[PDB]
Amino acid sequence: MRECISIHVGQAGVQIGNACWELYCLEHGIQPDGQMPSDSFNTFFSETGAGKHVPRAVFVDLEPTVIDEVRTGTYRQLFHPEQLITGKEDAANNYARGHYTIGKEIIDLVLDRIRKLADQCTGLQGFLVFHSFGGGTGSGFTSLLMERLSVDYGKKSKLEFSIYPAPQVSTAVVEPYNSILTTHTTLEHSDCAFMVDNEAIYDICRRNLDIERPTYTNLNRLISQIVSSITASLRFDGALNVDLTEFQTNLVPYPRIHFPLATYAPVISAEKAYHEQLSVAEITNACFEPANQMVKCDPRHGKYMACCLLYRGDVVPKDVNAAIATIKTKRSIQFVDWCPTGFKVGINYQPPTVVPGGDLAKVQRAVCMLSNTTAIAEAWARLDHKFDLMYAKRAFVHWYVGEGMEEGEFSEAREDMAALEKDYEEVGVDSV
Amino acid sequence: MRECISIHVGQAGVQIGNACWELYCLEHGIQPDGQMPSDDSFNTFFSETGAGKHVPRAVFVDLEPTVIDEVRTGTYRQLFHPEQLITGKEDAANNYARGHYTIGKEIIDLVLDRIRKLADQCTGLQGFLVFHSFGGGTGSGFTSLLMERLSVDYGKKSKLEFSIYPAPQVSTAVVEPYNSILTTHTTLEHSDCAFMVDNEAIYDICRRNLDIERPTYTNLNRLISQIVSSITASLRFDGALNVDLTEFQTNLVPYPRIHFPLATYAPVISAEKAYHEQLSVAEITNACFEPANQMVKCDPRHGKYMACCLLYRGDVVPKDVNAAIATIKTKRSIQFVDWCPTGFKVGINYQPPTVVPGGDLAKVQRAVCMLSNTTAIAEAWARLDHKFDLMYAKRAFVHWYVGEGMEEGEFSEAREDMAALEKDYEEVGVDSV
Amino acid sequence: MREIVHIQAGQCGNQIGAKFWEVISDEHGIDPTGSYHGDSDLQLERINVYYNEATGNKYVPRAILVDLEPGTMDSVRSGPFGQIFRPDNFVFGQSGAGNNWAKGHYTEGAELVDSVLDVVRKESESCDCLQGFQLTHSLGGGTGSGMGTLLISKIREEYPDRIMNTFSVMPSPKVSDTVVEPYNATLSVHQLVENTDETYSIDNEALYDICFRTLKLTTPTYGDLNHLVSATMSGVTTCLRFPGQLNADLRKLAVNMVPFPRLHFFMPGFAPLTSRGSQQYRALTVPELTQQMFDSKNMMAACDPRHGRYLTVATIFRGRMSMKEVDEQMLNIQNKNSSYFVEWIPNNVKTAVCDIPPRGLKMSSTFIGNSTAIQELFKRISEQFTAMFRRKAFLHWYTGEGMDEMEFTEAESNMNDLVSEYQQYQDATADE
Amino acid sequence: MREIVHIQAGQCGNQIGAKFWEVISDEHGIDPTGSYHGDSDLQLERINVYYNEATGNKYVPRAILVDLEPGTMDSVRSGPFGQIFRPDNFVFGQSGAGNNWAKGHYTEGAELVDSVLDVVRKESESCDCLQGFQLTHSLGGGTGSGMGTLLISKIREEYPDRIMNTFSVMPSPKVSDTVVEPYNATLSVHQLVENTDETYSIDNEALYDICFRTLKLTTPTYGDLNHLVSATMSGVTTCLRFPGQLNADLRKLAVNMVPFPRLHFFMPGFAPLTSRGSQQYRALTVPELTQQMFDSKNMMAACDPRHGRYLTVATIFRGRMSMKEVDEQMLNIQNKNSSYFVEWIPNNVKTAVCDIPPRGLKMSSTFIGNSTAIQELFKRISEQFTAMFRRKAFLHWYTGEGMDEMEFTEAESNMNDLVSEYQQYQDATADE
Amino acid sequence: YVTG
Amino acid sequence: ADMEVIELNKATSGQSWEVILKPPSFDGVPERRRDPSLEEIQKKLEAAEERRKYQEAELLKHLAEKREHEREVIQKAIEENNNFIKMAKEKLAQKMESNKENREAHLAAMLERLQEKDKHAEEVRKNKELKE
Ligand SMILES: Nc1nc2c(ncn2[C@@H]2O[C@H](COP(=O)(O)OP(=O)(O)OP(=O)(O)O)[C@@H](O)[C@H]2O)c(=O)[nH]1
Ligand SMILES: Nc1nc2c(ncn2[C@@H]2O[C@H](COP(=O)(O)OP(=O)(O)OP(=O)(O)O)[C@@H](O)[C@H]2O)c(=O)[nH]1
Ligand SMILES: COc1cc2c(c(OC)c1OC)-c1ccc(OC)c(=O)cc1[C@@H](NC(C)=O)CC2
Ligand SMILES: COc1cc2c(c(OC)c1OC)-c1ccc(OC)c(=O)cc1[C@@H](NC(C)=O)CC2
Ligand SMILES: Nc1nc2c(ncn2[C@@H]2O[C@H](COP(=O)(O)OP(=O)(O)O)[C@@H](O)[C@H]2O)c(=O)[nH]1
Ligand SMILES: Nc1nc2c(ncn2[C@@H]2O[C@H](COP(=O)(O)OP(=O)(O)O)[C@@H](O)[C@H]2O)c(=O)[nH]1
Ligand SMILES: [Mg+2]
Ligand SMILES: [Mg+2]
Repeated sequence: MRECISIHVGQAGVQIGNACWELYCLEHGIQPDGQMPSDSFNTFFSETGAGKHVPRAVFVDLEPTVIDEVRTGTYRQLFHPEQLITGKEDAANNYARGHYTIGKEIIDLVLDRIRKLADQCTGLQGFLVFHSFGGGTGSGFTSLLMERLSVDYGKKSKLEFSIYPAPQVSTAVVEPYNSILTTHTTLEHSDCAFMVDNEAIYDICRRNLDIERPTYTNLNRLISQIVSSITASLRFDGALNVDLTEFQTNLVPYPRIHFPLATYAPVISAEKAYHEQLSVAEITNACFEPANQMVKCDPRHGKYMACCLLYRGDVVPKDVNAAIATIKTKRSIQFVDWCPTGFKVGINYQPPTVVPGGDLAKVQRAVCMLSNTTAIAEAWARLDHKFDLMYAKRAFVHWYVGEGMEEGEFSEAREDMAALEKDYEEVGVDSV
Repeated sequence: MRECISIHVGQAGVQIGNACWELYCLEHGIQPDGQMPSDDSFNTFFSETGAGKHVPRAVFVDLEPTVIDEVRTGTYRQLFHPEQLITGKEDAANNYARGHYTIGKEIIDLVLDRIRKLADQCTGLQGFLVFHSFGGGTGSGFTSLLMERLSVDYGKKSKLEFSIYPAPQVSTAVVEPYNSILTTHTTLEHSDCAFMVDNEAIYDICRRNLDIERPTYTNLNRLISQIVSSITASLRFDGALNVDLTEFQTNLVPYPRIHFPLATYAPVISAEKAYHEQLSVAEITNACFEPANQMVKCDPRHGKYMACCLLYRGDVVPKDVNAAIATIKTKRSIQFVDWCPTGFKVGINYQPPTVVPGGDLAKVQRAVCMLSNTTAIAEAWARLDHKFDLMYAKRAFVHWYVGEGMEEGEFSEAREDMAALEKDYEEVGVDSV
Repeated sequence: MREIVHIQAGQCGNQIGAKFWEVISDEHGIDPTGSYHGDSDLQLERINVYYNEATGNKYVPRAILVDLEPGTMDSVRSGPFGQIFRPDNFVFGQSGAGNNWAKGHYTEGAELVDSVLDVVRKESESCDCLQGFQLTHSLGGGTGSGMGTLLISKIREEYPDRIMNTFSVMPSPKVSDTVVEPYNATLSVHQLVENTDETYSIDNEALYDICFRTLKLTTPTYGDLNHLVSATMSGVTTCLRFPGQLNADLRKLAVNMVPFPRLHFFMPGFAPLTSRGSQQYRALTVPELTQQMFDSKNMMAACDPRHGRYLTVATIFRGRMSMKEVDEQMLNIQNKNSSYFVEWIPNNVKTAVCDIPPRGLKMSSTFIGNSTAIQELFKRISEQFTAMFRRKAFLHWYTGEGMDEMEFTEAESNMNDLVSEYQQYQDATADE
Repeated sequence: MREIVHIQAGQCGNQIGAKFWEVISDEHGIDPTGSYHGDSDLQLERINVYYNEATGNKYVPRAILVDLEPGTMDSVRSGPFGQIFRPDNFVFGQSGAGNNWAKGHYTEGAELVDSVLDVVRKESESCDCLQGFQLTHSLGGGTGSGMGTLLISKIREEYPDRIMNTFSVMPSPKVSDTVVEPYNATLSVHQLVENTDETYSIDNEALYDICFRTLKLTTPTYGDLNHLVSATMSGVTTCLRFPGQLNADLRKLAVNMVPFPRLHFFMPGFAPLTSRGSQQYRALTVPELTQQMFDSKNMMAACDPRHGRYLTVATIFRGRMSMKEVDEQMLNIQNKNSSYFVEWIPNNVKTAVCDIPPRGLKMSSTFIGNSTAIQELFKRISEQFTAMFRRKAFLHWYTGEGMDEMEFTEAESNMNDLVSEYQQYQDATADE
Repeated sequence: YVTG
Repeated sequence: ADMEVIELNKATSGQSWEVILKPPSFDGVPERRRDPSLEEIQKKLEAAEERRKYQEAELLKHLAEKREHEREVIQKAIEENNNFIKMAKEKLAQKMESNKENREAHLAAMLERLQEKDKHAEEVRKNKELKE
């Protein structure tokens, strides 16, 4: 029954996973032990003869610390021991270590557990892979996993939730290398991928949630909401609700051009004066405000090739259509000459739920704008520049070569990135 | 016995058949169950059974069951034997090729088998009276198939037609001009005498004379019925003119192809037209030359006459008729062809024109039906021929016929024959030798 | 030619079809349980055409409900006349078509096709004389478009001698922002040209415009659009369902309406244009009723009849009126605008009258036109198709299902040839 | 990457190492008997890194004490926390090395080497996952310099995949033991370049200058010098011993700190500078603590950081302090002194904060810098080496042990090449 | 466009 | 000029006669087919059946081609998913082996250097030995 398997790799993967599953449990009324009092949630949770709801997920890390916290946490008992896999030593921010050295020692075990989750599926839709671009595991293990999932599951859909590195939110010097290496390797195995710029989340946490020094919990709770909006269509049966796969068809016109920009609104702090309320026109206007984006880029000076709206809560068609209009008269939303305008809208019945001990305010209505813009290529360009700075002097390269990698693999990855940049250029030029 | 077999094909044929057999039953005192109260001549149209039951010498045919199912359940159900009411499952869908080739082939041997059965009950079969429309797929296609076969099985026996001529104001379908020409060509050599009934002409009379602004098929058919009984009164009763089917060809048809007489009827008075005085001979005689009373819309003033019969019914005396001819002759044209004499073959049938009690026609002491052969009839072919040419030029609807096995060449051949018929009606009217 | 087997495929197909059954059952005096309660026996005389006679006083629709998604079956069964349909006739899949024609025509569709054909066989063999088939579907989606056309060709193999009649909804960017719609419609049109005998072109562009411009509904809903469709479907089927001038079936209609094989796409129209809740006073005469049904604003296809010429026209009037007044008003139109009716098809405009009026309306008129102007609808789809195709946009979803670019170029070619054909008879004059 | 094996070699190696254990045991709440007595559980979380868990409530250092002389090891054993060490781990000789590198590397040392390797084997096999090794030694003497480097290469053979980290004290004529020190240091440097992954350059010239010029101690002692070393060792090891920036081990540090294999010599530094036991304690503010990062006077290596450029920087802050205030002060330094940080290594200065302050100090900051300025230290040793070598002075002490002049010329060459390499990246520009 |  | 009553027949319920008003203006002479046969009619009908059933047979021929096309597209989709897997399998094996070989060689090279250093140390001890 149209099931979806979530895979969480590395620290970021696992940590976001914890925020996502906590939030899903809340939205479906599932308790930390897997029980629910007295449907579409079955796509993400399987059942036992005990009435226990077990997430269709596998948590992986080459190191034990992060998952050990899950194994001892509030959500222990929610996951079966077999679905939380750990190694002894991490990839030490080295893509080559996560992909070949350390990676090779745990891959067959991970696949065996994925195969076990897959046998419990009467119509597996696909996979949702959560990982960072920067980490040695997040980069190399994910790439290795995607290559293997392509062999075991052929064309079967694979979506990514990728954490984009930011200086202000704990990066490492070699993260630009791992980002490009993983991007190149995963490019043909990934069907769709949602980047989450850590600087963008950091900025929202400060400029909206009023947290001077945001923690990973703050960052992850915000990401969780955006992930929940994307997955709501799959976890709920709504009347005017458009399925994430329908947005996908509109979002990806060419296999390589599969990186949608995500925007969310309203992001209101729990401490500020609640009385104000919220209108459909206000959130639609905020959907085009760059301060609300998940990736730091400029769509205003760029072209659209899809523009989708995901509503949740108390939203009526009369309001939305008025909101899709007026804003396109005032703002300049340029579309490509081979694409129609018109925003693909999906409205879910279930309002946006919040974690009780969280810093996010409860709202009657919320929106998530997934759009395919040429402007996303700016994020690749920033990463590519940092890679070029270091690679010119072959700085840190020896750590990768020492693990069995070749210098040629670095150039091939960068060549693919240049092709991707040129691909995003060509896609924006008008026809004859 | 000078017995005649009536064949009713398609919806029109069957429906007119119902009106005709109702009127015959009434005129001969036969009840809807086939019982009579007790001049012998009715036996030419009705056979007898061991029970004293009078069964019509007729066969009703349709490629569809609806129309005949109504007869099978109707007032006249205990009148026809089940075997003489034949039906198929699917109709010819206004396609001549379907009625002739596709659907037709599946029922022909069965129809012929039943005609052979009716024919064995005959000690002197005169011939056949075929009732059909020009427009319907069955009316056109099946009738032509039937005529071809009746010519093979019954050689030289006489075959007369009662054909329904299509009219825009009286139903009609876009392809009816095609079916009309196709059937005309195919049947032309297998028919000895054919009476066309222009649906517009019947419609008009039903509007101005019977005062029905919207006439039903029952209204139309009850009027046609009266004209048919006029034509068959001589066969059904001990009459003196048109006493045999061969006599029709002798009194009207001078050349095999020139076999389409114009029929005129009078008086057509409404039952609810108050209770006015009865208008005698010379008044009904003058109405015999009034174009408003014709069965086919054409102009005999433009045309040339080559035969003229007068069928008087009821209380009519020779002294009155001759005086009525004397008055109509003077000042009125009525131009005859050089070779033909100018005049009439007169007939009086002492039987009165009977009317259906629940009908819209007034009962009269005397009536008249004129059967005349005029060149003016070629005008009706010309109207049909023009509509065929309009569509055929662009080969519109042709695929429905070709799809059923017919050839495009069959269309041109039929039209060529129609042009020849038009030119034959021209040639007859010009100076002889 | 007595019994018709109805087939409804996809979301639109089942939605529109459900309403048709609600409407006809009410007119034939059938309650949602399947029992008769009507006044006049004329509602029963031709009931066999759409309804099967079950054991006792139960009349069951000769309908086959098809979808690759369960969603639609669940809603139709809960719907107003959901308990009237035969449970065995619900042939529904689990994994949908993703609004992809290729999935419906080749992948998922081809796996469910035989199950449907088994139900069509069962229904066909319980007919004294099978008249033909009627399909309701959209050309914009994946099941209705793909599987619907696959059903047509497969039925065509088994029943070549039977009439194939469709109610086909054409996509519009005004109502539905699913980008691939022009591909699905172009691939569907090609099939309909080859395999149907008659197609009622229900254009969503025209439906939207009637609701918006005429009915003054700012935000039209599918219900508003479907209300116009049910009116048209009731009106077009009157002659098959009621004794209002007998001995006319699906084949007699095709023979008189279609002069050329490929040119079998009708421009429907209804008068007066009504709203579900608009309480309208007892008025309207035949001269205004005739005037409405010949106007562009009353067309169910977004084509200006004044831009082409009529090959053939069928008009059906309902209610207690004067037949004399009807014919007089019909030629009044013909003689006044003669340049819009082909001279080479004598008496090409046929009228039928039925004493039974629809629900609420004391008198109405449905219009069926075979106009060369329908090329405007095909050109619109062709333009939308090329815009995308010129840049091979979204092609991977189709080639991924095993399709080739050759199939697309071919579909486009046939679409262009159909346009040429319409123009060919638009310029055709019977002067020589 | 969990357990670290510590090795102490020679007089300096055992002296410095003994103080490191005294300091860290106090920081982890361990008494001289080996039992835990601390308050917070955070002292125990990462105890396994440096300590083995013995039978009962005991914690024994994973340390191997090595010398060719019995003296120092006896004094350590009797000294504070000397009883804490495993008696079997004391691998000592009787002959000594006579401050001669050859005796330690070839003669006396090669006879005791296997006995040491047997103890390293035992300790290594009792590790769940061996992180790596840490050696404390001087480059000036004979045991630490010769046998220490011989231990490194022999360990490297057995554990090639393990990280090798050293705390290496550089000689100075200001604080000396023997004239031959420049020979011993040059022969040792060559080995460290080839066989270590990370080396903390503890310069006795810098230690003497801090004690003399800053601490105002006229006649500095090895205790005064070692007090500065223990502070630096405590600080540099913090993230391995306490959680927070955790998922960080010896390899993650090497990967991010070393861009080129040979350039793995770090310039340590501490703030505030303190005298042994003799600290009255005054509040040192975060902006002041960060000010002593560029301070040449705070460097444990006698190099002016302003004479070179930073490849990579790691800064660790200890005590209760505002993390917000830390990053802003760190950023100010980078923007104001941008000409001293390589442009071709984006975000090359990383900061970590730990709530646990060292002994006595309420707030402190340790600095780990990979600066090209370290060539000043190597040039100094190189100049001292040549002065002697040019006149073949004291060479018979080395040739007498079987060595050749070829080995000396080679050691000098590698030392000069290392200098060239530092200069090569000092002058390297991004080409803006 | 949000039809419903 | 006048009217002539030629007179015809008489019967119980009828009477007939001829009225010759004006004589005919003219008196003179004008006032392979080999049809029908059951063979000709049936040859026409059988030729018409042949044409109808051929069209039906050719219509099934086009549909048989459509049925076989759908077969080749389903096969393309499967052949392409099978090859995607095949290529992805060997490209991964190639990479995995290439990375194994490289790392193996790097760790061997660095062990070879350490071994050479061991050889020199044994040579040093022998170099110290000079019995005299
Ligand atoms: N938003 C967010 N980012 C994270 C989180 N954890 C790590 N990151 C980011 O991801 C990168 C760190 O990679 P990690 O996921 O911690 O490393 P890893 O995948 O576990 O692989 P290893 O190198 O073996 O430790 C940096 O850019 C961090 O800012 C998290 O919980 N939330
Ligand atoms: N006068 C009269 N005309 C009729 C009657 N029925 C049909 N017609 C006319 O005949 C034509 C219709 O042909 P039908 O006889 O109904 O068709 P059919 O012979 O049954 O053959 P199919 O196409 O198979 O239905 C039109 O011109 C109708 O106006 C009738 O009862 N009386
Ligand atoms: C286990 O101990 C340490 C380990 C590391 C770092 C470090 O200094 C903060 C340590 O403390 C000494 C570290 C160092 C330098 C970096 O480059 C400047 C870097 O990117 C990244 C780091 C580390 N990452 C972070 C986010 O601090 C990982 C390795
Ligand atoms: C079964 O229902 C219908 C069937 C037909 C017709 C029609 O429209 C009046 C119908 O209602 C839709 C019909 C249509 C159009 C014609 O001309 C284009 C024609 O000549 C002729 C017709 C029909 N005949 C008549 C007399 O209307 C035959 C088929
Ligand atoms: N008029 C109308 N159009 C619809 C309806 N539902 C969907 N559509 C249209 O049909 C197309 C989508 O086809 P759909 O039936 O929903 O997808 P399918 O189930 O894969 O066949 C789009 O052009 C929609 O605008 C409906 O109820 N009424
Ligand atoms: N900082 C420091 N340096 C020392 C200490 N002991 C010796 N040294 C230095 O180390 C060098 C002598 O090495 P040493 O360890 O005493 O000789 P070894 O036992 O043969 O390795 C000289 O440069 C001394 O200045 C000490 O406790 N602290
Ligand atoms: Mg990690
Ligand atoms: Mg009929």
